[PDB]
Amino acid sequence: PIVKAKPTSPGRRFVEKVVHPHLYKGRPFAALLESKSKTGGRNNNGRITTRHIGGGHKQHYRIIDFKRTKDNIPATVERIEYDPNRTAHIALLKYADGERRYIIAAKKQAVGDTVMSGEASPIRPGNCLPLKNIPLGTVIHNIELKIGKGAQMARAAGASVQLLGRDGIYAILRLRSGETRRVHVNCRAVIGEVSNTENNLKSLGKAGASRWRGIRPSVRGVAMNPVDHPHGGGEGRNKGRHPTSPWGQKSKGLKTRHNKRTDSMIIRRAKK
Amino acid sequence: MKRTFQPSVIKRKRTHGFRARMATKKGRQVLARRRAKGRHRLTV
Amino acid sequence: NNARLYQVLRGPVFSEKSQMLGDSLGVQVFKIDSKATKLEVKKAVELMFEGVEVLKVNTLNVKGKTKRFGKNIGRRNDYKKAYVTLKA
RNA sequence: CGGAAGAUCAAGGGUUCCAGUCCAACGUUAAUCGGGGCUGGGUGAGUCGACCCCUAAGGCGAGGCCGAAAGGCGUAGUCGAUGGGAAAUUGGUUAAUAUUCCAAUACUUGUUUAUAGUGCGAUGGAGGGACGGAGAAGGUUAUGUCAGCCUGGCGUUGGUUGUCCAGGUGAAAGGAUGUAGGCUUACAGUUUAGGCAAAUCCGGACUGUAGGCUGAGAUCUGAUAGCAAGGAAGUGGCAAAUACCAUGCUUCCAGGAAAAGCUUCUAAGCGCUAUAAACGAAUCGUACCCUAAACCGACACAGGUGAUCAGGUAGAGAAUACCAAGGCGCUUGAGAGAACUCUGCUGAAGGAACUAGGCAAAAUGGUACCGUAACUUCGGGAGAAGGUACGCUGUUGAUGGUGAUAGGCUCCUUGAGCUUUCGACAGUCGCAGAUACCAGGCUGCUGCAACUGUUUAUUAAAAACACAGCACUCUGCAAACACGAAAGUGGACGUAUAGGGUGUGAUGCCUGCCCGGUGCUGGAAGGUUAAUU
Repeated sequence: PIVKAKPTSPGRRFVEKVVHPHLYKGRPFAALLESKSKTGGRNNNGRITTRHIGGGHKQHYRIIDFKRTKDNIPATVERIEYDPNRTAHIALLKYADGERRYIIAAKKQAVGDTVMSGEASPIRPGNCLPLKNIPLGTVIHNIELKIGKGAQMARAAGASVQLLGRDGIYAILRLRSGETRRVHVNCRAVIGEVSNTENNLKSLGKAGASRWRGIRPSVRGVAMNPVDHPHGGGEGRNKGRHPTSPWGQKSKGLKTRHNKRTDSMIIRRAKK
Repeated sequence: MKRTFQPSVIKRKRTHGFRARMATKKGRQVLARRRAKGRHRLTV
Repeated sequence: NNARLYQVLRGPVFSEKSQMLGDSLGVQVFKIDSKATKLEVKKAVELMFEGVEVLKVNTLNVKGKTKRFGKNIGRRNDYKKAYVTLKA
């Protein structure tokens, strides 16, 4: 849940932290860990290609099983861990043969219960099934897009997908983006929504807390000079022009998708 | 106050040194030019 | 080979440190070839001074000094010297 | 001067180090002196560092991809420390080196030979190595101080053979030991959807059977060391680190290198473990400066320059004052004692009348206790404001620690000596007791920005930028977006509770009307309309 801090400092007055007593207090499983150095948002040219990235805490990469190809071998949930690489919690799975993996933890997934992968699996949270074997109207997460590639959609904390129906070899999914789209029925999904549903209820409180997460400050275009940004310039405060990015692309309403090879997968979008 | 030149031997030999010159085609042109002028110091 | 050991020792060192080292500990100081190892110094001493045994060789490289002569700035050669401890 | 202006380094420099000799130039003066000239000397390592083994960021990169050329990228790899990986300490010695030489006592790791036993072998598997921030209670040592002991002294002026004065005096690593702490069930057997193959090793599932590891310090040993006046002492109390136990323990969230060495397991394939004995451990660095006159600043330049060591008395203290060890008086002096300048000290009466403006100065300043308003987001405001005590002497109450001594690497009781913290009462001196140095001035109204932060290096620190928070909008993943000619990247080994762009800027109360213009989104009936034909 969400815990307010007492206003014992002005940097604490608006801290509302997400607290989970039930997640592991110890260190992650060492064999599923990879080193991961920060990038600063710089590509192989050493250029900033993504702004406001830098600093923050050193973190290891947890290797997540997004594919779930250990079918028909049951696993038990050893522990539910915090992951610094995502907003969702992760579950350490312990298979019958003793192999250990990490998966995205579902909300209704506790330590001790048994998870299954494959086509003859119960419709319980954490089980991975092909979309043709999941009853319509089941709330799912961790959606595969290409067959065998692993989950790409509905992975963030609290993420759920409505499985609306079917047309041929396609499952019709309503995503939390307000988007109805086709996915091949041989692609897999995991039952239930994703854990850490109150991720979006948190309040960082102070600028240093955003710095701890590797985010550098953001400087509005209107505060620049015209040589830096289309919004720069002016005696005093002034906008003057249609809002746009520093590269001159409009930022209020202009659509930017340009992908014809996937355009047939998309039923529709919602209007609000 | 702190001045512009803060010497470091490794940094000098790694940005301006002989092998650094010979690693580039443009550094080899630096060397060819220094040899054509007849400089007694090719590289730092 | 026995022709490389003849070039190892370039000559003795005559100084106050050398003199008192010889008096107190019976240790000989040589200017040695710039490329000689302790094993080579040991073998060369034991071959060119028949009847002596070498306990210890201590080596050191000494950088040559800059001595501006006339209009030019030049420098002396570096050299290597060995402290050789002999059986009493 | 002395948390350096002493000492040890790294970086950088390179002989400046030491001796002799010289004084033209150099040195802001002179110089017999010097970091100056000249001539000689000086740097000693299996253990310190480098090299070496290993990898981080990041490079380079057989093949590979891409690109007019040049080239760009990238796999395997190969490099790359600022990080991981073996090992010694005390004392003496030089004009100048010393964990290097010498003495004593250690430690690490190899090769060869031999004796036995005997399945060995990896770039691969598994363990290990191996790690965050904060906080807290202890236990210690370094070290200090007093005492004891030893050696000297009887004081130019009252006293000073004593409860007097001064100086000296405390051996390490290592080996044993296994303490205060810390962690912790152990062994055997059966088997196997796992560890890319294999595995007796790990993991998993079962069946029986029920103190160990680590660890500062103390103690013993090392230990008949060394050390002064001309051949001495060398052991007790107390205090006490930011060092050590401790890579520990407890908590938190922002979730905390890698790889090798090392221990085991097997694969292809065909040496290893103990006991010693002898022999070895290469190469490079080592002088000297290093809060500086030796580095970076054109200078022997008031600047800058990372780490380490950290004595005494006061003191919370690494502040401050005065001192120790050690090191210096800062390379022009001598007079005079005008104006004026600078930096200070004191100032009658008045007390902001000064001035753009209390600028500058003056003032306040410690601890304990009492007391403290509006307002408030209930945290605060607040050290609000404002008061009172405070030295020394004697007596006296309580109290923490440590433990001699007795009684039953341990326990309990008792408590000598030493030391901690609060008080009370009585006296006493001065103008003054937080006496020096040190060390908040404080209130009322009001604009701005929520706040901590950031910024015009070198005339602007702010009301500017950022900020947590809010909203709009884009983006379904080969995402949007950005770098790039492309390949290849970042976004992200992320996935709409996410990521980008834009505005606004905590919070409270809130956020009206206008879609004509220009954008954006959707629509396509009609008009117009390219190449082409």
